[PDB]
Amino acid sequence: SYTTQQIIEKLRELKIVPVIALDNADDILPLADTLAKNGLSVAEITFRSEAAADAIRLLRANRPDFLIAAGTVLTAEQVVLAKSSGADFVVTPGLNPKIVKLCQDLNFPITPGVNNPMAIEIALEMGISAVKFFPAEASGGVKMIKALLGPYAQLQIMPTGGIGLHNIRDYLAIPNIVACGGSWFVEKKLIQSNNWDEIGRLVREVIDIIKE
Amino acid sequence: SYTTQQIIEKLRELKIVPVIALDNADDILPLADTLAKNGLSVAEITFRSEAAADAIRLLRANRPDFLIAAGTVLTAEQVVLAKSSGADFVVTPGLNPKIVKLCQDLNFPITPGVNNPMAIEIALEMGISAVKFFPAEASGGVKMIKALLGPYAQLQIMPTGGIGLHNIRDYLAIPNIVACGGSWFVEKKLIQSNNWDEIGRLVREVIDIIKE
Amino acid sequence: SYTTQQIIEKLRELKIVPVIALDNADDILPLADTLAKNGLSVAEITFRSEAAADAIRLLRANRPDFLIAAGTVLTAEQVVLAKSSGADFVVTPGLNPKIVKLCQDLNFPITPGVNNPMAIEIALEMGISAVKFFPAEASGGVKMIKALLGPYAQLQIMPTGGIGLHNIRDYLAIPNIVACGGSWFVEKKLIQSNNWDEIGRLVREVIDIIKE
Repeated sequence: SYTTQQIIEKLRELKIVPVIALDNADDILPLADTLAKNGLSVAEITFRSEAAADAIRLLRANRPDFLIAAGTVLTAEQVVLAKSSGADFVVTPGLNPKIVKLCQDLNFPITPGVNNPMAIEIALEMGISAVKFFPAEASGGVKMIKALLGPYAQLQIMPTGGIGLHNIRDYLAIPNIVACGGSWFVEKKLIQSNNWDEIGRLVREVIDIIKE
Repeated sequence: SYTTQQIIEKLRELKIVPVIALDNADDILPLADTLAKNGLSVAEITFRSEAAADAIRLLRANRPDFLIAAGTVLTAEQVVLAKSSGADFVVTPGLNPKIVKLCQDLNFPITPGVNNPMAIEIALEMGISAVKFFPAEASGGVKMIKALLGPYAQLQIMPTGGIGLHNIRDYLAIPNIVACGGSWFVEKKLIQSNNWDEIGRLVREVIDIIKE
Repeated sequence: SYTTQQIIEKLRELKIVPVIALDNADDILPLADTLAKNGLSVAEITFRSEAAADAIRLLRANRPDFLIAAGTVLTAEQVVLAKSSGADFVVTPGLNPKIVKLCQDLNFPITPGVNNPMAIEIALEMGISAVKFFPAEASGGVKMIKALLGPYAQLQIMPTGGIGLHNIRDYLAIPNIVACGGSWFVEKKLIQSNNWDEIGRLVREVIDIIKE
């Protein structure tokens, strides 16, 4: 049971987080074996798919050490089920204060999404310094981030949205940016076709470009 | 009186809503005749004009089945006056929780405006799933809307701001987009000169473009 | 002591506000000197720098008629210290309702930052009509401002963020724009190397481009 800051530091070593949507929860086992084999033992499983909770539970049992996030959490029921399924922390696209307060009252780490100054100031008012920046590219990309970093100099940021091979290095060049999220290397059609080699290829490719 | 969901379904058949600002309230009659004749029996009368409430009243008396929205509603006094004037629903540029609650406590349909994830979360927390997206082009346009529809896949959106003949079809191609608001076919200068023929043509032009 | 409205009219005459980040408090005297000789008796001292309070106090004593703003104020302690040090008003990058209400409760003028309709409507609900627009360029610049001035036509705006010589005239051509904030003419390097002449040249350069 990692604290929020230990999770943040573990993400800082990883730098890229796969955002996984599944139609079939059993696909999480060969998928996670492929991610771990290629050096990424972390996954944000989206509640946009109904199979999310069962996948978190199966993965926790098979790989007790895997870093697991429940993503796109919008309701109190999802928080509760994310915690009992075994997730390590929660990720949300926006900041709904009842949802943030609930994770805090359950000692359940949460990285909420912000994209402007009002949202950042609500987060800082609730004791939160590590946030998701979403949607990254449509909200102004690297230019908006650098601008928000003038007055909010100690924010720890985790961007998601419109991030690919062509711009991941631009985001990772910024010291306050902890890690980026994306799904091009774990695309839904590749998971559905069980093409584990293509997935492992794309994983190695993003890992290489980052360490360039 | 129509419920909120019935109004959303009517707007979905119309697809384009005229946003009207006028100096002389009496012009709403020839203007609505011109809209009705050419296939568009709907109007959003903005409270940016002082002639707004008299125009809504006059129109409700002359054409009892016309769909009428009161736009730019920022105060409780305007909410109350829009209701007694006879408007079917309220439209707002942003989301003030006190104005939304009053409309819901008065059984008066309201489509408030948002442009980022924080504002969408508050709308969903207050039981609202049909929102105005404003200002649409300056907030990032179609690309910002598609990015928002990843996590909030059930929102029903009505874009306003920067919409014209050249981009109305790019917005209407997205399924969750109900209808768009626009003022170029009801330009103030044409209303000031009572140029009802040019208004009729512009309305027919957008209607045909959309059907294409 | 000036009221909030009196400060706004005072900024409407200056048109440009130096945003200063000092490492050494004593540098404020030679800086205030250069600025005051070249036509701008006004500064926004950031609490981003540890010696901000001493700088304001020193500057107030030496030139009691200078217009001083405490900027980047995020906590109640900062509000209380900015007032006892002698600042005329507070500038914030976003809008934290607890901070604004405390300034109003101490009769201390504040211009809070906004960049989207929801933040504007919270301001208006709090009786505020003069706001900082930040970060200006990254939020859509001149195009965002003009789209927001449609429904919020009485707003009084002060943009900051990406404002340079190449675009200050585009913002000042909008009547609701009171004055812009910038730091290129009082840049870090120039202060530390005590380049009072290079700074004085840039101040005249921007005042001239504005009045052209």
